[PDB]
Amino acid sequence: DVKQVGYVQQIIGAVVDVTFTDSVPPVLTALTVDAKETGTLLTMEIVQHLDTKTARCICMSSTDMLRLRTPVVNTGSQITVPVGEATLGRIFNVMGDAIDQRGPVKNKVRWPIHRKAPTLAEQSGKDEVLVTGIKVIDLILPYCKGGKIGLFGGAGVGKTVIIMELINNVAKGHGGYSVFAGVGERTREGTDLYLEMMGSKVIDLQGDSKCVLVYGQMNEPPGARARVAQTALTMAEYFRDEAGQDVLLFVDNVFRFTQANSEVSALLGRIPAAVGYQPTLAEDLGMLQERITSTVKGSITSVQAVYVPADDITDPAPATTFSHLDATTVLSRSVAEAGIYPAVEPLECASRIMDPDAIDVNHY
Amino acid sequence: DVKQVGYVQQIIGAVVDVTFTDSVPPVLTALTVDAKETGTLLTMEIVQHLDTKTARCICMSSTDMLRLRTPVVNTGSQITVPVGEATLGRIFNVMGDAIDQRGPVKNKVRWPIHRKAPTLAEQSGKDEVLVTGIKVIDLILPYCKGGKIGLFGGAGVGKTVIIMELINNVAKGHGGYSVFAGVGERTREGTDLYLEMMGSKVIDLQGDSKCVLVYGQMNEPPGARARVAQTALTMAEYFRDEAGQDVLLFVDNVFRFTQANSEVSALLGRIPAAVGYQPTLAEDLGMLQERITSTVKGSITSVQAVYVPADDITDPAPATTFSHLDATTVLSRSVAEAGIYPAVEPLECASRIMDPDAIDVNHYNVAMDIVEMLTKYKELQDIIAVLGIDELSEEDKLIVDRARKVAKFMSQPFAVAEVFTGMKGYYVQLEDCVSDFGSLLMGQCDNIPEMAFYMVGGLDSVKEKAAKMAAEAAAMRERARKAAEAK
Amino acid sequence: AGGKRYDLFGYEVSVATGPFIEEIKKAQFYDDAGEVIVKMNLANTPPDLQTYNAVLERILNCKSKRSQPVKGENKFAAMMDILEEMDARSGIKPNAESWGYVLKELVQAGDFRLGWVCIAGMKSLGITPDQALVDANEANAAKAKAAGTDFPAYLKKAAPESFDTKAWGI
Amino acid sequence: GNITGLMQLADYTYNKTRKELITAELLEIIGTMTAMHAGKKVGLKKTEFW
Amino acid sequence: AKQKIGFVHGIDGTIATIAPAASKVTVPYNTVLEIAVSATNIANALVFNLEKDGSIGVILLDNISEVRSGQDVYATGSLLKIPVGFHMLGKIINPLGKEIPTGTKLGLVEEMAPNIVSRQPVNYNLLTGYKVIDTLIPVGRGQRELILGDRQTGKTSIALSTILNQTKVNNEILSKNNVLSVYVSIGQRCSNVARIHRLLTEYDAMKYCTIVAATAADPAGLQYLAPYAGTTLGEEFRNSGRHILLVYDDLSKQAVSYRQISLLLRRPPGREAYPGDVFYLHSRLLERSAMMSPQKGSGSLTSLPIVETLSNDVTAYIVTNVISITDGQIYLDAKLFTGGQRPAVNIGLSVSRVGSSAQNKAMKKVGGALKMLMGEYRKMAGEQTSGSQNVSPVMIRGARCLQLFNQKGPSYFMDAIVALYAVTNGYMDDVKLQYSKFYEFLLLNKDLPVLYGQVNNKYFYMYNKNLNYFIRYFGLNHEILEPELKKYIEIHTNLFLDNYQSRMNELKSDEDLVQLKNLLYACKRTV
Amino acid sequence: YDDLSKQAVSYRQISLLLRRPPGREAYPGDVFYLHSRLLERSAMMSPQKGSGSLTSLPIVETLSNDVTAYIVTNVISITDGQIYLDAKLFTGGQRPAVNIGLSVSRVGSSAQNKAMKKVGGALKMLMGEYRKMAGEQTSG
Ligand SMILES: Nc1ncnc2c1ncn2[C@@H]1O[C@H](COP(=O)(O)OP(=O)(O)OP(=O)(O)O)[C@@H](O)[C@H]1O
Ligand SMILES: Nc1ncnc2c1ncn2[C@@H]1O[C@H](COP(=O)(O)OP(=O)(O)OP(=O)(O)O)[C@@H](O)[C@H]1O
Ligand SMILES: Nc1ncnc2c1ncn2[C@@H]1O[C@H](COP(=O)(O)OP(=O)(O)O)[C@@H](O)[C@H]1O
Ligand SMILES: [Mg+2]
Ligand SMILES: [Mg+2]
Repeated sequence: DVKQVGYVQQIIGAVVDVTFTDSVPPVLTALTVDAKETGTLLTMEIVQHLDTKTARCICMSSTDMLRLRTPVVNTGSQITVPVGEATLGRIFNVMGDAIDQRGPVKNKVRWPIHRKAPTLAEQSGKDEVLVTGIKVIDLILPYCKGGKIGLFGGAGVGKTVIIMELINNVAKGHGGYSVFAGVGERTREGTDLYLEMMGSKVIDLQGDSKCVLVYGQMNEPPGARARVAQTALTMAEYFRDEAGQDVLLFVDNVFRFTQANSEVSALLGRIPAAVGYQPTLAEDLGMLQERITSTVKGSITSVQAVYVPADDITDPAPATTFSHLDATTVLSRSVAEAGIYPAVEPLECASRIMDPDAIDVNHY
Repeated sequence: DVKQVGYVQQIIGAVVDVTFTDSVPPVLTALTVDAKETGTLLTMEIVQHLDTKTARCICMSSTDMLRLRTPVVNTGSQITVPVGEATLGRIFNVMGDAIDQRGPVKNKVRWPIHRKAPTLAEQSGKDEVLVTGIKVIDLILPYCKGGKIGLFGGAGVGKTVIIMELINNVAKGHGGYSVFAGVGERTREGTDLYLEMMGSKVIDLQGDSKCVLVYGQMNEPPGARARVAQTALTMAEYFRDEAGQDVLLFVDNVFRFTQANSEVSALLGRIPAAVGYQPTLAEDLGMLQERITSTVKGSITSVQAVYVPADDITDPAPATTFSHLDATTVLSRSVAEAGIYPAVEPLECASRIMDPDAIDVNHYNVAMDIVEMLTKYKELQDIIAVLGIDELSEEDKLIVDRARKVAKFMSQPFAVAEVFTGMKGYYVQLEDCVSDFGSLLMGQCDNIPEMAFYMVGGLDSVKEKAAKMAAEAAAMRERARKAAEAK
Repeated sequence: AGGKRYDLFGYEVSVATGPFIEEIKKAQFYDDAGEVIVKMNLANTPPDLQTYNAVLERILNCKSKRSQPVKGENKFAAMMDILEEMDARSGIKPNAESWGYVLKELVQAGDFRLGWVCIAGMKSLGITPDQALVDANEANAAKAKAAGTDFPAYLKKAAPESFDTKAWGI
Repeated sequence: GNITGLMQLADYTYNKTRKELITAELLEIIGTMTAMHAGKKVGLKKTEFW
Repeated sequence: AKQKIGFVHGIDGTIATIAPAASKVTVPYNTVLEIAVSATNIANALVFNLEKDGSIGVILLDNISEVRSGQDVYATGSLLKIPVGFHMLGKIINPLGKEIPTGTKLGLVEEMAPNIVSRQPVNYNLLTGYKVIDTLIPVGRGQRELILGDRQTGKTSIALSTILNQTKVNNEILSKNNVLSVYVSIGQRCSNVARIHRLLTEYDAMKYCTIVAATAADPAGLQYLAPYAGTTLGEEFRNSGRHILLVYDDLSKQAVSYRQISLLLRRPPGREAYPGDVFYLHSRLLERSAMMSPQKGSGSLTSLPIVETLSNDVTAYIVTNVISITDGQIYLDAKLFTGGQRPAVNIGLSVSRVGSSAQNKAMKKVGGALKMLMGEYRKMAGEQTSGSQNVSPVMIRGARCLQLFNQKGPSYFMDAIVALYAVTNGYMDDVKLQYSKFYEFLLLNKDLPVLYGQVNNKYFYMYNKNLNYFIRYFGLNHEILEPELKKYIEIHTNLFLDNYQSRMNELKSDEDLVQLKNLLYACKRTV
Repeated sequence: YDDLSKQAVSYRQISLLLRRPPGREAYPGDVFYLHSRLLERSAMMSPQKGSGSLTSLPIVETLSNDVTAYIVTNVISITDGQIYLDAKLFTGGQRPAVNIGLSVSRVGSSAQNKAMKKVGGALKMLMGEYRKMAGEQTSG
């Protein structure tokens, strides 16, 4: 059928307004502009309506050389990204496009990045300790298979190293498809991880890969970093539900997802709440967190990192992230300055499986 | 003759805008909306104007099921409130409507709610002490008749219990009248006070009452919670000026009267202050506080309370309430956690009538000497925490023990605190309240132990408690002797 | 035809209580009597001693709390809780009839130890029990004594000589 | 010497908290004021002048 | 016929703006609207702002993803309502009344509170099951006592243990004096609600309990109206003369939702970004707690709101706003939770503004002793015990009482008064501190005199569980229970000190010592 | 002046209600200039101007002995000296409860008379040593 068309109205950073003569599409709908005008393909998801015949939408790529009357095309659907075994051993972008220069991903179906969370009937909390091999993590704050994990720590404390040690320990001997979502972290770390895995035959391209990589890093604009974690969840939920298989989900880190949404909210005109954060921060973070749950079909043993600016736990982003987790791990700077590593402060840490009913009585 | 009608423009929370074709009424005017549409008579009060034909007004009742462009009647007068003897022994709302199910209110007259403050010529400063029965207050903060009192303190310090005890001790013997004004108060406290005043026969319905009670509680909207104190003042100033009687004016509490207007400040368009309070806070509090004062006609012996949030005295609301008072009683968490009640800090609180000419010289001297002792007591907890008691002179240990006895002695059990203490209250007279503290000030009672002073009244009760404790101690000693004899 | 009653707020109060007592006496499960007390209170008719005694009667004579069975039912606990609601909450005090119903239940249940507490509480308050029920209580006590059911069996067995979290049953 | 060091840390933290609280109150006030300014319409609101 | 009022002008996440139709039709305030997202489905809403140009700022509550711009808007002219009745017990429910699966009457959501004449003072108790909350922080019915504390300190577990405690009594007493319960989970994870439902079903506490869940994935307007819906379910149980208990999980999350709604609707911020009228919110919510007058059925509903705390500060805006509202507070300190003891109540900062009038005759005397003992023990406990044999009785009894305060689950009244009586009267003074709970376990579940044959008491034994209703009426300080209580506890202490204490101290092996250690911790947990 | 802190609150109210741009502690920027409009009018005039003089004793209330506040920092920046009273000394019988270390008069001796300069120099050299001695001695 004939495709709907709209025209740009105003531009403020990544944010764009689009007038649609007939009617406005739904929120989260993608809107594409041809590369003939801007120079590259550019998809833009609607986030709110201002009035009828208008829609405010965020760009994924840069808005450079974008003009005030460029035609815009409604794809008629949300940002669809691939899923399946074809996603294994491949790096992807926010849009599901590959950047590993290997070849065309042989996907069969694509799923939207935005999705309703599982119902209360689907959830099934099974308490089982996850042996990381790390000594502090086991005794005080024992992890839980299928649950969530948080490595809350500032700049230079050692949460990325904890993630890497957990990869070398858990992920390789996991027997299940892993995912690694870089959200606003160093591009160097992605190359190091890709080479470490391509050398460990976890991303054996001539064989079976037990890993997926998604990387929307700090170089990228907020429109990518604010919708990259959802792409990785789209990958993980296919293995969780359809394949019925246990999976991991390493987020490094969620604080840049929050930062990106805050920068976006400023462009959108929403009134900041506290410390220059968006008023919808809790909702925006819960719509992502509650997707990370172990249903009856499978389990997602996430490992999320969190950043604390100025080493402030009272920052709203970690403060809201605390409630959405099963096992916290509050890293410190004074402990690291004392040479101790991991720089855990066990008095601030906590866990949920730390009960005799789950772990043995001596361990408690 | 005919009352003009206005039409609503917008409704944002408790704030509403109204159009008036001919001319807007004055500020603070009452505006009614019939109960036909919203189910209840919805009253409103203009706070400010916007245009020659448009004005905005707060609502003292909740706005639900209210359409736009609804007719709004100009009463031609601000919120009229009943006054007289019939107001006694009756609960009243902001509007003056009796909420108790006792009956209609006989009213030969109905005064307005907002009024100019008394002129300087009308004011009369009479230095006359008020015997509260409380010991700290009798000595360090002699409350002045016809004056203004403030029980500063955070949450859970005892200012409400001090209000209840002061009522029980004063309003009974007060041959005049009394008025209570619950402002942002817990409703449960209203039931407790009403049943106490009924059982105490301060409110004798079949007989003759001498206490008014006005209540706009936490459940009420800000427009009600702000205009309760003015309602109670309309009740009290009648007894002051017309009847010529002496009046008690209890308030709990003024910080809610503040934060209600703060809740509406943003809707009115006024820019907030450093702490988030309204820019007009000081003026808004002064227009109320200056009404609370004695005149040549009568005298309001007002007793107020203020919530000090997070125990932050630097907060502008108490900071502005300091100036509008004569006895700034202060309560602290530290003295309460130490098991002392009332948890008054004698150093942080002061009084105007604490002067040699206004009261007895011996009273002033004993109070100042105790206040001089307690500062050294602070300077010596500074040292004993580090060194120990061994590293101080015997002249220093003497004042340490004396201050340690004074601090425990100025604790007092109240009749209202029977639930918490389990001990009957004591009424300590002012004269005995000086002979006992002076005897302790000059070492006349140093052989007496320390804990004998804890939670008692006068000195006679202290000696009784010391004899008691010595008896039980000898009992434990001889029981240990007999236990060693047995095995 | 009686002294006018009043609430704590000094309001007038109804005394016409017979129509509700009849709703209690017509009941078949002793949870309906509670709802009857509630519907009585909503009409400004607070319960009197006769009403509480009729509720205790309907408790004792009824088979079950509700139409369906319930786990943890105790015919005596509801009675004694009504007594607490009488004395502490409402201010009314019980009489010999009330404690007599309370003792009849302990006689039927065979709980011979609580029966002695009920007996001591009766005469400590001046109430004189019926010797029929005291003799039935002592008879049940003698039966439990001679049959070895003076106490449960799980108390009269040796405790673990070795400390172990599993042995003691925790 | 240790007490001095603790005192300098306490002074740095006190002044840091003081400045941060000042900035926070400022940004609050500017935010409430900015919201009030945002609540102003740009429409002409034309009316007859004859 | 459905009446239309306008069309959806814009939509910003959970909120919306409605533009009026060509007609001049007016809408009321706080009323519910409907948005025809489809020919079949409807998206409920609620009015939050009216404006000079007829536009309507609207909160959305259902099917937000299906909303667009231009959709027609119908008006019901009624406030938000939800189904109410006894048929809702044993259900997890959306605050809109929609049941959440697992694996006629309608009540207004925003009602006025009972007035000053329509509520009796507090007279009855609510046995939370924990000895501290029943002795020194007596919670009552019609009371509104806060639960403070930092993250992961026992805030939710206290309320759950209260609900679990009430069940054993409610299965015994009539259905009028039983206290039901509501657990409102604002902003919480869905897994936590599933685990709570499983716990309540295991202990069978779900017959007398309902849950109102507004998770983080759910709209902010639903998190905003959840506790009002819980109180609305409690309305009927007030007015039907029954009892009911509210457990509002984190109200700070309920305020974040209100902040979101307000600021997105271009309301001005305030202190800590909140609109300013967030105090009136909790005021309207919590002032609905009351102990109703006999004219209104003598009903009641307790409120146990929960508030998170950041670095043990009570200076935040919401915490101060709520402490100003609630009578008492149960302050949970991480320093004590992390310091070993659980529940981590801080008695110096936790209080109750009802006191003896809430708790019972038998508990009044024990609490009057315990308050004095703890006030004396607070002054000495900072001293490292040096006079090990010259220690005072108070230093002993206070430490034993703190040991008894350690729990995991609730405790029966009879299973608590006796244990505290033995402490205040000094019967548990010869045994050491570490064995303070194993003593209690034997005192409540392994009757030693009945085992060792020392049976002289006529009736007083701790196996029946029905003596509670005699202690609850007469009191232990009575002619008939006091001597039997003494002639039970003294033989229990003697048999303990002879057989078990002696065997305990003789242990030197690491294996047997660890076996004993685990036993003592297990007794701390189960008792 | 009793007192200028409340004058500042009044100016803040007038400004904010008239939507003047705000500033630190919700005070406008020129609130300093307000007190400079006032206190600078105080002066010792010249013999060409009648040799008149206007002295000022502006009062400013502190809170918890704060001196880093805005109005206080402004008036201290303006004034030709300052007086600092303390409550710890007001309660200890020292009335007036000055703090000589914080109390300053940049007009040190030119104001004092011929008889007063000698006495004041002696008392300064006495108190400067009394402070050092009492600060280091025990309580005993
Ligand atoms: N176990 C360890 N042993 C030695 N050094 C460690 C250890 N863990 C962390 N470090 C050191 O901490 C520093 C930073 O580690 P990492 O890259 O994990 O930081 P981060 O937590 O990601 O913080 P950021 O991302 O802000 O740099 C490095 O210098 C690293 O060597
Ligand atoms: N009395 C107790 N005994 C033993 N463990 C306890 C006790 N109370 C709480 N806990 C433990 O504390 C942990 C958290 O308790 P809870 O779920 O009540 O915390 P919370 O305050 O709800 O945390 P959050 O604020 O993050 O929701 C759990 O592991 C629980 O088992
Ligand atoms: N005289 C007293 N004796 C014992 N406890 C007291 C006394 N005064 C106050 N309290 C304590 O204060 C509590 C009531 O606090 P309240 O006075 O209502 O606080 P606020 O005055 O801040 O509202 C009591 O429940 C009790 O714990
Ligand atoms: Mg890193
Ligand atoms: Mg919790």
